[PDB]
Amino acid sequence: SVNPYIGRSPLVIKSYAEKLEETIAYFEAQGDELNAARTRTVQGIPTFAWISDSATIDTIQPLIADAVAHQEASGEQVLVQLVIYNLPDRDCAAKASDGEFHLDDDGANKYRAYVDRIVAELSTADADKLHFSIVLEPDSLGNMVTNMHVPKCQGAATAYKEGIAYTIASLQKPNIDLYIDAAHGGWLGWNDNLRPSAEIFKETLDLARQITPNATVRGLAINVSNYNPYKTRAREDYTEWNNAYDEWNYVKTLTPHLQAVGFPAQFIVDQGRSGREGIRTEWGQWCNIRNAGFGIRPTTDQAIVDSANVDAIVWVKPGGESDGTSDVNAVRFDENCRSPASHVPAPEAGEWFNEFVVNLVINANPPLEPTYAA
Ligand SMILES: OC[C@H]1O[C@@H](O[C@H]2[C@H](O)[C@@H](O)[C@H](O)O[C@@H]2CO)[C@H](O)[C@@H](O)[C@@H]1O
Ligand SMILES: OC[C@H]1O[C@@H](O)[C@H](O)[C@@H](O)[C@@H]1O
Ligand SMILES: [Mg+2]
Ligand SMILES: [Mg+2]
Repeated sequence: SVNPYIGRSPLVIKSYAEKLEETIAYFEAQGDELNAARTRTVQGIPTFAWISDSATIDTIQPLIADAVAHQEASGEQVLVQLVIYNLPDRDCAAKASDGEFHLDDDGANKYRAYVDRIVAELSTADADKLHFSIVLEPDSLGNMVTNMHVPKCQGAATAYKEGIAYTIASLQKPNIDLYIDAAHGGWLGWNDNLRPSAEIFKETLDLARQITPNATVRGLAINVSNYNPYKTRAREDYTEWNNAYDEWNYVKTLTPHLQAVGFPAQFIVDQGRSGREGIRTEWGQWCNIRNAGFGIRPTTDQAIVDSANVDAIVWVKPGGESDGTSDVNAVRFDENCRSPASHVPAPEAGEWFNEFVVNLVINANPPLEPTYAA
């Protein structure tokens, strides 16, 4: 197994880049050409494409066709980055989940068929020309470590392991690298959470190997949709007694446990919203955190990454797509989205939050280099 990111060009998601035209127009109207140009830079930064429901499977083949055309035109080794996010009884510790599959409505079998539909799209002649990096199931297995007092999590534990195992077993190809989601330092980095986390990742991989005999994964994805810095400048008070107080330290502290159980210790790390620290009063604040900045841009450069266990810094959650609505009356209202640290008003989850992106640009660290036309 080799670092699939080296020499590869992660795919710019066209549908995401187009959304940033609104942000460019805002800055232009402010007479702010530097930030308009920084936003153009952001348009050229690769992000992950999320497959968070069955309908979104329809976007995969057009994405692939575009990717192949780009590979032909550019001569790059295109690396398509995807998130698979649709377990049955998804998000078991949340008051509400938008996940479309439910265990009491044939959800386990429906999830397998959803995976099978993804497999078909990733098995075309065009798909074979590309390489894929796929994050498996954010907000899943950490619940088995810390949320087993929750009835829905108790009832979903076996299904989460079996579901992810099927996804792993179904996506063994030379041109696909898989990263199991492993939450973030503030969730699983606490001393007593490290070993059970490593064990559950290994347990899930072992289940996968009972389906497809020599099945492997590349490793883990961390900080997905969160804000934790890679290397903290000013270590925050809420991290007290947690040795995973930034994501680089999460890697360093989790790695020995992975090694002990025989699970691959290679990581990709989301930094898309990690540029600004001191934006939260509690580690568990996650929804549209105000003044978040774009973080370290996607890179494999070891001068920045500074760990043999880290394949790449990546941008998984696409900045500007809302984490949830702030409207108390909304059918999908989540009270976390009115936390004292949240940016309000915020639109429905997934909808474009332009004011938030304006701030992501302004608060980026390192500052964004502008892209000016020739
Ligand atoms: O990390 C983003 C993810 O967080 C979920 O809440 C976590 C939280 O991140 C962690 O700090 C705390 O210890 O545990 C909770 C889960 O119990 C949140 O529920 C998700 O919506 C969000 O995507
Ligand atoms: O913004 C990226 C993704 O975030 C997830 O938390 C949401 O459930 C998806 O609807 C969205 O596509
Ligand atoms: Mg529903
Ligand atoms: Mg709008």
